Amino acid sequence: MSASAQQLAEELQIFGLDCEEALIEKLVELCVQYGQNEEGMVGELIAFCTSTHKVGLTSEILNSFEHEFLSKRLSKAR
Repeated sequence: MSASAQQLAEELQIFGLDCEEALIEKLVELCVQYGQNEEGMVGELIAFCTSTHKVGLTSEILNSFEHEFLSKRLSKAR
């Protein structure tokens, strides 16, 4: 069951979040694993990209985003 990469990609184009399809699908995997809407996965990632100053994203940035924000607040682990 997917969160739909084509709906997530429409938000990345507003904020200038440069990703390939393999990095767009990485946030779809988080939306599906966490049971969470993509406006969180796109919106909270901007703060991380601002703090690193990076204009483009990597397989390392979207891997670290799980530990930088998502695992810190998870309700399923309580």
